[PDB]
Amino acid sequence: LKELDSQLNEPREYIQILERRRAFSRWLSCTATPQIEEEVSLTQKNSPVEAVFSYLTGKRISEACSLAQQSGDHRLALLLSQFVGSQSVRELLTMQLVDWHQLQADSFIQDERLRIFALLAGKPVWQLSEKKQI
Amino acid sequence: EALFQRDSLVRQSQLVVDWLESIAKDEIGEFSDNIEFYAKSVYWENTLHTPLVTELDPDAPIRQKMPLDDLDREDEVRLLKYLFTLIRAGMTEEAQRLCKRCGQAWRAATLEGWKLYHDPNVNGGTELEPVEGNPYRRIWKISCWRMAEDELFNRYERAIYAALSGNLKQLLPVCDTWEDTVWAYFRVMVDSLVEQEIQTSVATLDETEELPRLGANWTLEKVFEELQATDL
Repeated sequence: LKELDSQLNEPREYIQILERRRAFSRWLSCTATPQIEEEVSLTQKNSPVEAVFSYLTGKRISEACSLAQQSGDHRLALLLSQFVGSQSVRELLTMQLVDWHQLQADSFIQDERLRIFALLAGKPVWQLSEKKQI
Repeated sequence: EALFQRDSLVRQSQLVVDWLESIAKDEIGEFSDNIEFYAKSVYWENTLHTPLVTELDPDAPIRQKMPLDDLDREDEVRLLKYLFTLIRAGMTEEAQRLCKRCGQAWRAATLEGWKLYHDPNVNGGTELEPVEGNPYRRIWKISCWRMAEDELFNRYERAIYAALSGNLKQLLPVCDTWEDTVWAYFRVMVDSLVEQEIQTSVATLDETEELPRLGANWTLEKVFEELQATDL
């Protein structure tokens, strides 16, 4: 990948590495949409909490936030908006999962919300022994 | 911290709260240690003595119907009244210590979530040791308001939750004094002003407001008229 306007630091490569990742994500979303368009119709007649989890896999943040806000929930829409991949919330999600796994009995939450809460910790099938995405 | 430096109304209103909390503290005196409870060892000791509670959490009483004992209900009411008195006097640390010693972990966690999130690496002004507070202040306030509005709970606990969220009460307001009512009104006005400032500064999220809150804040003349109608 080649950039148009040059920057000050030319020793590294931060804009090209981001552009390549964005292009790869856009290609993966376009390739997975043909198999995600059919799964969203069958999930709408069963549980409404799985729609946000199904739409978040196609690189749709605003589309998932609007669906979470227009369905009775309010905390899920505010939690899914911070999916940038930084820290802070990465440890907070793990702390919340560890608190919900014990303390107040077992805390039987929903299956769709657990995946969305564990995906914001930077590891959905690695640093999550309880809510593993395997 | 920047609001309290810049805004004389918020700062002077807090000095009136601290003053009214000091009066209530002077009235409590040294008597905090002489509270005889019927339970000596465990939460709801008499209800436990009489197995019928499938869950040890506090949400079981709101989910199911009647499943607690009279002694357990009396102990819970006394604990809620003590927590409300401590919050009115201005001893949050003492109330948290008492809750932790009694065994009210959920109550302690709900009371410790009153402070907002303050990171020492991001905020260079008030750089401390570790990051404390919760980033979902609006969500916590909405949850506290919902818990205070919901029934099947203690009258003192609901009033304390409403006062912590930024609203009024009705069961504990019959025996409240003029100074206590003025302090509650000042606290509600300060909470409304803080919420308005956070909404105008684009600090909270657009979906963090689960329930509708009272955006209108009272002024000095409104507080004076309220105090008059309360205790002419």
